[PDB]
Amino acid sequence: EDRFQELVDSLKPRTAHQYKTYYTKYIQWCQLNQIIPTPEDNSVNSVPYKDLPISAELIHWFLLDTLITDDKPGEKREETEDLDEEEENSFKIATLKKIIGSLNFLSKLCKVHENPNANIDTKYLESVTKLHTHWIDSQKAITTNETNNTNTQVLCPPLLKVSLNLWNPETNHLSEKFFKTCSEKLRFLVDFQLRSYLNLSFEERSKIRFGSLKLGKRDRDAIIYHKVTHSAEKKDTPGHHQLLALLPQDCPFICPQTTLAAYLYLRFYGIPSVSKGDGFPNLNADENGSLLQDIPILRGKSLTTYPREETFSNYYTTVFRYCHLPYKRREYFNKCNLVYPTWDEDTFRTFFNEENHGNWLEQPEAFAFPDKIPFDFKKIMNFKSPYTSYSTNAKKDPFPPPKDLLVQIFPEIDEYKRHDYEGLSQNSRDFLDLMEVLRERFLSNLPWIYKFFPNHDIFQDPIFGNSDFQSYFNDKTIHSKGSPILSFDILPGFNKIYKNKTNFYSLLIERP
Amino acid sequence: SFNPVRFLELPIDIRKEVYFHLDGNFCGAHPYPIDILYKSNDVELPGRSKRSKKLLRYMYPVFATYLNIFEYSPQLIEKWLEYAFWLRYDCLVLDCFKVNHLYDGTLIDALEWTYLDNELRLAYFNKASMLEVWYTFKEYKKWVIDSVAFDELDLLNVSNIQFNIDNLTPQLVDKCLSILEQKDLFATIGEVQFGQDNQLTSISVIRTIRSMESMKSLRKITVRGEKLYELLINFHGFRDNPGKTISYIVKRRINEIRLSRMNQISRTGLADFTRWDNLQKLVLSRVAYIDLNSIVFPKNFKSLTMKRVSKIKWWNIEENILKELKVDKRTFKSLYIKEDDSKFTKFFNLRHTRIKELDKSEINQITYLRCQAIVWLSFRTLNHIKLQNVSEVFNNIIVPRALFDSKRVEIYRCEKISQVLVI
Repeated sequence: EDRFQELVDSLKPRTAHQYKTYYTKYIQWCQLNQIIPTPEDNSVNSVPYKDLPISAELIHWFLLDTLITDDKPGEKREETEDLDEEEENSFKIATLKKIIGSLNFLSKLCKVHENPNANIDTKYLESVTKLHTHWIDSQKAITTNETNNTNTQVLCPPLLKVSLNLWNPETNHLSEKFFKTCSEKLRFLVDFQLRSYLNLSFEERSKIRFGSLKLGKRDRDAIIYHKVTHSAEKKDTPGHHQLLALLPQDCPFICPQTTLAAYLYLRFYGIPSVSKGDGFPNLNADENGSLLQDIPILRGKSLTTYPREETFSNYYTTVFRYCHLPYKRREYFNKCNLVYPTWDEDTFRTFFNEENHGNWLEQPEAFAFPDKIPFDFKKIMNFKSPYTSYSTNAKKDPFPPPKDLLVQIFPEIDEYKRHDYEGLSQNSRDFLDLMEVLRERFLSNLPWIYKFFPNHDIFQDPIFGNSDFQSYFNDKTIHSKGSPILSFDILPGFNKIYKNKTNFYSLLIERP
Repeated sequence: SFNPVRFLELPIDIRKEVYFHLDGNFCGAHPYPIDILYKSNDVELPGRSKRSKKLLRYMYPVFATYLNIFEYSPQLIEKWLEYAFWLRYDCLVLDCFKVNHLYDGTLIDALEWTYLDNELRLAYFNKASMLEVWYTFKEYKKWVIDSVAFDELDLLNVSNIQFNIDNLTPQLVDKCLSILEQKDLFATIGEVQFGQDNQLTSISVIRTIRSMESMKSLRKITVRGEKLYELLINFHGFRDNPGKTISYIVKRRINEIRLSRMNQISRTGLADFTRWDNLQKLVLSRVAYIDLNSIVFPKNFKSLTMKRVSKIKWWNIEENILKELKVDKRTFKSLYIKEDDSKFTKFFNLRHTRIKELDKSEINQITYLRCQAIVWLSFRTLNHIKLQNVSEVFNNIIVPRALFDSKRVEIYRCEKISQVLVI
């Protein structure tokens, strides 16, 4: 009781009762989920401070399930008016800062009551606060168009501008020699969508391999880039894992999975007459780290190498003068201060081991943490809304792709599925089902690529002009030739400006 | 069964000494004070009838601004809402406000303007920041003020109501000041507070300051933050700021400046009150570190009270005394200290500090008056000091004889303070 005098003096009485209200909500959430067991029912439960499980991930998962996974299964539909929703998510970010401060105070209260569990690791929650602050600032940037004289960049983001400019099969104004082939433009778009959607740097983009991308056993939509560091990047104690994810967008021209599958198709095959790819690999004697972890996800001068840096710097310069973007140093070379969290060994092994935490009524890996991934980083860095959190936002699929077009592209994976799927190593069949998911995404988002960019080098082969191809093309574009507005969404703020076809076609310089 | 009439028949000194210890807590649905809720190996947690649903649906959204803080254990709220109908009409409560206003704001502190139930009514908050009593100004003038102000016009005027922003939202600050503008009630308020939990002030603070000249009965200004102390009530070297500052005509009006909770007042080189040339008192309420060699202390102020501080430097009077009688500090402490405890030193206890004093026999009555002139040169005409809860004064504490007598200095919570020598 030595430190209780300067603990009450750290706060007002009003702020102390607000904080006790907020961690009373937290302990109610922990008792209804049985993280801490209740002593008895139909009695006043008096849990101690000595044994209260508090950590960064528990506080953040409370923040998920109460504050930012706004389900409300009878009253979700009161988010229509923009000013009311602006006041409401200003209230959300205010209560976010207040609950983070209250649970930080609860940690400071429990550490003096002999509880060795409550270490907050506050840079994690500061990254979460800065993430939600940046999302509220993006909503502020759209709702206030009188900020500066850069209103064209207020309407169109650099991401959509550079992405939509890099779907163009002709480069009469982009680059004469630098962006000749469509495969080089698709690997530049893969580099741009692994740099912008995933805040890494140049050498960590060089670390991307074939077998590093795992698969979602729960949701299947996320590209599970488990950045495994074997005790050497700056530090020992081998658990330093940064988990990354890529989800299918609403706009097909910003989806990274179809782009990745298109470039891996143009690397496995290429063009049968002009630009031949690298050829299909062995995938039969693949030891875990022998053939998949040596061939990069994008090629260069040699067949099995990573290219030169100033070539990509000049590519960035030519694209950003084509897209009218003043280039800086913080956004595309160095690491930002708004990134994915890296997990230390104890909290990465302990918190997700379900059999050691079997007393819980609902494990976090099942619903809120999709395969060891934070939810809000996932659905903010994909530019989505994390508020519905259990809806069918990603399950939008009218006119589903047939089964005859599955076997016509990538037949080797069908050959391996009719081969022994189990007898190979784990990364081999993991890469096989990975390319199956990527092929499904490519067959999904292919008719928009054919409709809005028909000059692309995929269709420089007379086997693709069959009846089923154009039949699925017409069956997907049957709801796009008679409507003045687009049927597919773009960005959660930008669905009331670029929903019309005129504003979307006006971003394209060559052949709108 | 408590009897109100038998209580209200006994005279007014006993009723003062009842309502002085009943701090402001008129209700039985008081929250637990925040000393047992932390000193516990337990967390009181919730776990709802036919009548309480009606109260939490109909009464509660009127009071959802100031009472949503107490959502932990909502038995407190469904005990509160049966007091909330009748407690403001109670005869004990109104008698407490009568003997408050008849003793000039001493008993229970600082009725507050607020805007709830669309009226701009007064409010009383206890120390746990809970409203208990809310009166509109017609009812407050009718049945408590006019029940004690029969015919003398020096007591009809009610000018002790605080204003207290950070209680309420800045839109409600704007609406409260607009309704206070359309009436002639700026002379009603008596003091303002400041919140905001380089020169970037909040909207409510600017709205409060831009109508602060209109009071003409304002004293007792106070702030609550170190990132707001430097912006309007410290001098800071700024000599020309037309907007956003605090309007030099109204710097003359105030009587004291309360400094609620901070870390240091001398974050810059000097924490100077060169302006506020008319304040008499100053109370440092929970500031962590203060340096008495870093305050400039205006031309005629009287009281420097201070409480709950963590470190005091001192006016370093000893370093100027040792230049005068020309000794070393060890020789001074060994030879020229008498530690006299005749009878007035033993009147107020101070059982933890040891009160010391210079020698009447080893100093020759002049260089004794010079040693006292050092102390009165370093104080510059203050009298009341009142050291409450403190810890670890750096320099030794030196207090003059004329001010240590008559109980004008008063160390109250003597735990880590020690060895106050009196010269």
